[PDB]
Amino acid sequence: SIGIAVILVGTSDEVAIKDAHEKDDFHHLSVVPRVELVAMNETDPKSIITRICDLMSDRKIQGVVFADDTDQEAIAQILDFISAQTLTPILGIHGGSSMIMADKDESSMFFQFGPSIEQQASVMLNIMEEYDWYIFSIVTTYFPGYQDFVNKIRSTIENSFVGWELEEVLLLDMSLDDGDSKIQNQLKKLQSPIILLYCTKEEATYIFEVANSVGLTGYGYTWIVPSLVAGDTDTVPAEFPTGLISVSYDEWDYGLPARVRDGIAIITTAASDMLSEHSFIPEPKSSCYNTHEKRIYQSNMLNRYLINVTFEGRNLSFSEDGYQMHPKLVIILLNKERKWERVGKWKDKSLQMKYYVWPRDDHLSIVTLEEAPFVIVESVDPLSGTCMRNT
Amino acid sequence: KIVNIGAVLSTRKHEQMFREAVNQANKRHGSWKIQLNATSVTHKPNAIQMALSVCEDLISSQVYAILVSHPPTPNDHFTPTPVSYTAGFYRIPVLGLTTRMSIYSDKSIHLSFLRTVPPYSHQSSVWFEMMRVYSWNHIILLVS
Amino acid sequence: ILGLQLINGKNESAHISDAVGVVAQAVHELLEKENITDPPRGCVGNTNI
Repeated sequence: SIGIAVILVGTSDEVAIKDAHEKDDFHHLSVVPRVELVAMNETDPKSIITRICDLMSDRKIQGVVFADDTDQEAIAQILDFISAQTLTPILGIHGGSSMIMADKDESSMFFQFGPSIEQQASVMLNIMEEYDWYIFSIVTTYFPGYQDFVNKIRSTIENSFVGWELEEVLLLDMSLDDGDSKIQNQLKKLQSPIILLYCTKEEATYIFEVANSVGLTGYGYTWIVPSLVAGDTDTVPAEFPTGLISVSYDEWDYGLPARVRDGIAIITTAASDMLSEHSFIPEPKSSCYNTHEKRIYQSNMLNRYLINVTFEGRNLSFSEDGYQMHPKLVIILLNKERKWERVGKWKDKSLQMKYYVWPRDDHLSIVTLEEAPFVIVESVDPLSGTCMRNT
Repeated sequence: KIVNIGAVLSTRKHEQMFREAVNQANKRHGSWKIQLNATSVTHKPNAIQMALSVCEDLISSQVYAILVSHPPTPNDHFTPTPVSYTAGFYRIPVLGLTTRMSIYSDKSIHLSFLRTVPPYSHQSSVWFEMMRVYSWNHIILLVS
Repeated sequence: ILGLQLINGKNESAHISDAVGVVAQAVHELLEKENITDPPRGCVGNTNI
């Protein structure tokens, strides 16, 4: 049969989670869900290499659900080697396993929680139209995954009937020391009211320092950040200005027991399709010794039969990059104090803003009227979302 | 104090001179409290043998520099991939020896890397110096 | 068929001899600033960077 053992690391209550494991109505197929509960600390890599391979060899274990609650920068790739080594399905739920990975090996199958890199380019583009945020700029540096992201955003600009405002692209070096004199001068070249940034909070602490040094965040400047910049709502270094707006994976609306139960469901329902037609299951060696020479029974069928996986009627297809590509995104804005508060939600590829005008002289108001040869009013064109250029 | 330098090589018979090779340079460096000492581990052509001999021996030796060799098989690239994997999170400095592949050259992962031998990817730049002098204005391309 | 080769790319004895030599003087240059702390002993105890 099949068996899945959960790997819970951090502070939580596994008593309530363990109850829901043995509650599935799986009478359709003889899945025989073997449930094992593991909860300990494995921060150091020494314990990981001495305990993980022993768990999979218990009784033909072919499923692992693993999660954390911290923001370590090296949690995710510690299991990438195991995924590269053995074809055991390992999924990252929370903690440091909620990151976006640039390049993965063909034998290093892995599933990560979080929207894809290019999907972050399809969320802020839909919201910048609603609030007249038609002017933007990009600042970043040498990072693992910036080359592909910048290609997608400029690709959507050309194939449109409405022009877009771009004010340069900044790629200031950060590895070189004594770069203070080489960043302030370049930061002066930025004049767009809305500026997009792509950094990491661990290394961006200097980015806000120089940005707030020149003080180009007075009244008409608003910062949008991706999911990975914030990291955690509680973790606030008291450096962001008042009114930071962000978009990140939902955690308030997606609880702990819902996501962990989806991981075991996805793996179990993947084997049902395999037995539906072929009526067979590969049986590789269940040992962490000489795994390289014992990988004759390739698991290519499971990799190619995962796209047609659904749970509770909602599609959760995973591509070769191991992403669902349709997660729940939350439009969350920092309050007056250092508190992160949700404002909007992302669902059905649509945006539902609670407000209509961004919170607060160069911003005046006008009132007009319909006249025959002077002021003409026309409806919005639905094909392009917005109405038309030059109006 | 005693200073240890990491190394990843096989054929301990060949590694015997490496203990003497560092010993020759031991009296060369002008450091007064740093004394380099050979600290090399057998290169096992399998990841299982190294799955229990990393934290116990390599990191525990307080090694500051790591050297990675090549497997006896001329066509192989699975030997230097775990050494830079375990020395990246701890950010232990490394220095490659038989660097022929371009996996550790994109700077996305394992930024701390040194190549004492250029990989296969570097042969294209030096290729200009022959085509331009030897006519051949129009050229076709074939690649795997 | 026209072949090619790069010199001093296969002498493993010469590479290691130069590898220790370049870092021997780099050690001298290293011990010239502050915040120079030895790496923590072992790996189980070490959890930070």
